[PDB]
Amino acid sequence: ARVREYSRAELVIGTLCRVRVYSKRPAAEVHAALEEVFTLLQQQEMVLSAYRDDSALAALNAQAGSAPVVVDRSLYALLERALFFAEKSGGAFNPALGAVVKLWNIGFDRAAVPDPDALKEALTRCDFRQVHLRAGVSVGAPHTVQLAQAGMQLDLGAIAKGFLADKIVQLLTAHALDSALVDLGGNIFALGLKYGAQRLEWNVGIRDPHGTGQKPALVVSVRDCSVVTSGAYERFFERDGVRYHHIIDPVTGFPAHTDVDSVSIFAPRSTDADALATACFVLGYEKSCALLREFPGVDALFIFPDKRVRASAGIVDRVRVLDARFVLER
Ligand SMILES: Cc1cc2nc3c(=O)[nH]c(=O)nc-3n(C[C@H](O)[C@H](O)[C@H](O)COP(=O)(O)OP(=O)(O)OC[C@H]3O[C@@H](n4cnc5c(N)ncnc54)[C@H](O)[C@@H]3O)c2cc1C
Ligand SMILES: [Mg+2]
Ligand SMILES: [Mg+2]
Ligand code: NA
Ligand code: NA
Repeated sequence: ARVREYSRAELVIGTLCRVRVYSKRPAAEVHAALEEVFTLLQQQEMVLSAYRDDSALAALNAQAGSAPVVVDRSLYALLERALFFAEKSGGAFNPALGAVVKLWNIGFDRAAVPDPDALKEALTRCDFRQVHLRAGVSVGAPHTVQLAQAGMQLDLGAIAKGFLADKIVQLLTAHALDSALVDLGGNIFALGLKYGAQRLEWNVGIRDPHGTGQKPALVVSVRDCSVVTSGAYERFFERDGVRYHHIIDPVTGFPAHTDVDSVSIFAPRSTDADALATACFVLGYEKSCALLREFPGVDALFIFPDKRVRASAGIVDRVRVLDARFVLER
């Protein structure tokens, strides 16, 4: 049996999603797996999306301040993990920030900053501790979510791509695949090893925060690892000489003012890397380092505005600088 390399990519969940596979299985088996990957992404866009009016999440948000809503086990599990990271990060990551994000989401569309009293009012409706998850213990008991605070809105944008990458890895493994690179709008999962007959680590690129996105500034060699990066210049608009990016500091209600240009988290679960990258960007370097000591199975790489790069002990020897303007501190 010969090794063959496959890739497929589609526009879905508002971005470019690509999966690359190396396999010795019959091509028809790989094709079926990839068909299912992209069907999964279409289906889950309709479960998780905060943009669409017809999503499961949109329906849940429509019931804020009312009775508990039945959800599938998968959505319940994601919400549980999101609330876990909200608690651990002191709300730096907050999955109930929809009231505020929606004010800034219309700002992006109109290139305009939201009113101050409006933002202050919005922040009163973002207490994630008022998201109540309950699941009975008996056979076939339903999973439920209640949004106790009137007007509160879930927004899972900062954890959903991680969740989907993990679901895709589980699907690929179910199809007896063990070598893939999953890339959901830059949210990466490196499954197994690639092929050169030699097996090699995947070389995951991390962009210049101010780059045009084309070329990586750095590459990191990894196996069985997610790599997720949060940065200011990922998504922003400008008004009167000021840049407003998409990652909100829940204390201020404004885009976070932080001491790093990007943070990349390396974790065995992409769900976790995705939530932590957002939290760490909001928290800044020193507080991120404190948070990450609570997760010894995770590594991190910080790119500072002065182009210094600091990486934790578990990955620093795996980092190669490609753009010599950047310096890896050792
Ligand atoms: C199912 C799904 C469907 C999507 N559909 C569309 C679409 O139709 N059109 C489109 O343009 N984009 C779409 N997106 C992308 C969407 O805009 C997300 O906001 C984006 O994936 C997050 O970008 P990020 O990973 O770089 O940053 P992250 O840092 O991982 O997430 C930032 C996002 O999380 C929210 N957020 C901001 N601050 C915080 C905070 N402190 N804590 C927690 N959350 C915060 C906001 O939604 C923000 O956009 C979709 C994403 C998903 C997951
Ligand atoms: Mg994130
Ligand atoms: Mg993300
Ligand atoms: Na209010
Ligand atoms: Na800050």
